[PDB]
Amino acid sequence: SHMSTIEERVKKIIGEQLGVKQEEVTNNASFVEDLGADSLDTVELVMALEEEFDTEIPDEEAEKITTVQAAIDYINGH
Amino acid sequence: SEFLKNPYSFYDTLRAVHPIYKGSFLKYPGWYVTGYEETAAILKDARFKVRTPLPESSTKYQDLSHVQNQMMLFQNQPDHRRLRTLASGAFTPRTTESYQPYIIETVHHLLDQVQGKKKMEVISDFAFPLASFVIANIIGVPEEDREQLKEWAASLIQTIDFTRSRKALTEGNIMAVQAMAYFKELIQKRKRHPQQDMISMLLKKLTEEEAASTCILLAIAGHETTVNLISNSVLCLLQHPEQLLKLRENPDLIGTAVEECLRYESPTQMTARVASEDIDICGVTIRQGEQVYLLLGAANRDPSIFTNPDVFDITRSPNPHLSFGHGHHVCLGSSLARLEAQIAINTLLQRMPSLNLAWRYRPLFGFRALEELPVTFE
Ligand code: HEM
Repeated sequence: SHMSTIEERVKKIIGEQLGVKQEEVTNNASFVEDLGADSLDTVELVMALEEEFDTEIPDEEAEKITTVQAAIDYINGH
Repeated sequence: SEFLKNPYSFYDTLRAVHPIYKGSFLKYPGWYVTGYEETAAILKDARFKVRTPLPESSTKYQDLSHVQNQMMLFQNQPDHRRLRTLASGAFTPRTTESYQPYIIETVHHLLDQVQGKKKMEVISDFAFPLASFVIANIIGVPEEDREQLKEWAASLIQTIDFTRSRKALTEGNIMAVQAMAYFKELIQKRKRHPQQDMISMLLKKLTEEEAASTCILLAIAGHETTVNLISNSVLCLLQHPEQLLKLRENPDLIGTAVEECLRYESPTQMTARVASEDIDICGVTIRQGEQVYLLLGAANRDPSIFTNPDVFDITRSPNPHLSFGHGHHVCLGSSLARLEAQIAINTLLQRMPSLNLAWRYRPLFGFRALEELPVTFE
């Protein structure tokens, strides 16, 4: 057992939001194409990540993030 | 916080770039329209369609989505005309004028409760109770169930705003269940025993769920926006004591004064459309599927239509503001809203000869709504 890593925290959020298992979320998976996120899901995902990691993502940067790895990569910075 | 205190400086910066501005605010990308001519043209154009404020096929908030999607405000052809025509009977000039006695008597009753106190909160003591009493009376909601309506309205209005959260939408879904269940029950009673109200008029073609969502829509509109018009107008006049003296000395100026209050501090700051095809306007191309956000308060400050647009002038004539929208979806209850505001403000100024200010705006971007408005008098 261990404390939640950055990756585990990101994937739990995505899983709870999109109704998929936290295992089933792969790092290279696209939110819209692979995971099936609609035009509300993606907004609520950013909100959830902002809340979880106590950060503020500008609309410019959020537009860049389209895959799970990109979300993880952004949080490891910033 | 700085945006809420003065959004018009923000609108001005967008307008200087382009009256149709491509950008993204609060994570919502699209075209943000600050120009008057552009706003009016888009609202007039049926190619720019209304749409559900949550994704069409989303069942995350299943009950909230169902309630919203049945409302005429988010419906296009041919369902829009059907729904609008059926509800229109309660808001005709003639029927609206017949509400005047009840509005005058309610206004006096509410001011009686505070007359001796030398102090009041304009929203809680005056603006809200009036608007709540009037709309509940028109719809046919019993006086015992009036407080429950207030809670539903305040919760459901947030579900359409940019400032909405996961928590607000979850709360919204619960209130959607409650409101729909209540109006279905009230419809069953009116089916057996019709009364002199709008529910009965609706039942006299429309499903019982479409009637319920119609009632919910009118209940929210009757509460939220009309309350804001009254309270915004009072603040406006008190911040400009010089056309408040002027309206006090001549109550016949109430008509043109209310219109300038509508232009200057519009209760509704935003509405929205989606492009159903590729559309060329004002030297830009809006592609199919892209979202268009019409900033009505910004359009009302367009210096090419209103000279010295940041000046509050109650003698402005005419006043072709867009506060009630434009085109097919133009406000259904605009006559009622105007009447409530006219009577409320004129009577207040008559009965409180020495009215003075003792401010915070609610965290809504699509609406300009005060948290409270404490005043003193006599
Ligand atoms: C009891 C008072 C009110 C009632 C019953 C009411 C009702 C309605 C209804 C049913 C619609 C939908 C019409 C349609 O889709 O065809 C509508 C539209 C609209 N209302 Fe009102 N309303 C009220 C007050 C107000 C106020 C005070 C304002 C702001 C000054 C306002 C602003 C608007 C706007 C801008 C639209 C059109 C929005 C769009 O085109 O997307 N309403 N109203």
